[PDB]
Amino acid sequence: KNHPMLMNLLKD
Amino acid sequence: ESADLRALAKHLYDSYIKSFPLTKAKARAILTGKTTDKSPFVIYDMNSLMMGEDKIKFEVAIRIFQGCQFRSVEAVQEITEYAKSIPGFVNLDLNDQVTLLKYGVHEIIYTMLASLMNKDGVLISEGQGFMTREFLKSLRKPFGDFMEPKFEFAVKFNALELDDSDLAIFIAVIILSGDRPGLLNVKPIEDIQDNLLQALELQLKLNHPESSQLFAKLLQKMTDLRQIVTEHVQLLQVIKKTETDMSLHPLLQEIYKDL
Repeated sequence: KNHPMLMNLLKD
Repeated sequence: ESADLRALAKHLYDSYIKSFPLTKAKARAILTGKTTDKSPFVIYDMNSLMMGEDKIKFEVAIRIFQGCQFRSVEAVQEITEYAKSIPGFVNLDLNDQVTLLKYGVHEIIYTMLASLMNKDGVLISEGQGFMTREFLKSLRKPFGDFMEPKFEFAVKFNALELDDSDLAIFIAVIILSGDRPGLLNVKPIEDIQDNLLQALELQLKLNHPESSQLFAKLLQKMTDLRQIVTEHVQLLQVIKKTETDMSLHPLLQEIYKDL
């Protein structure tokens, strides 16, 4: 479930 | 210490200008047509809509929906960049940083959407457009009530006279919430919120001393937001039943788990 698109908005 | 909170307040106004290109001020200048420096293209019916694009670069009801879905993602990217600049947000359990965004994001959209709104319509497309409230109400049945709820809230909300320095902290407060279902470390989220809340409360008394119980009034609107979001979430689903014509964006439907 863990939403992947958002995590890449946090890393960058 | 109060001058600590004025650091946190001015800090979140720097992030707010840096993370959000169209502020309330720039939007007021536009909406206050007395600043007719460079007016926008009014879209008040289906005919002036087709004339929209040609000029202000971009079925009608589906096409308008897919439009507000294009900006929806460009808001989450600006919100998310703003989320990162709130002290201690990067240091939180990265699984809850997703929960914070997932539940808190539309609430910020509608908050900042009220900036681009007045009694009659909404600044659209970087402030180059101005789509009418009535035109939007007079849309197809499942959509005649998509933006109207937001217009009713924004009118109540903008009467508080909040400015960008105000809104900034209030934005941070909304993001940091313990109420969110499925938070793991509820404890460190509430610790920072109280900081923002304290920061918010002081900022409000300084900038709006001539309105008492304003910090009061604003917080009641924080719960009004969740009703907008919910009702919107569930009305976005009954349309998913009748409109297999639509293909909703990945990022949006990544967060559109209801309840």
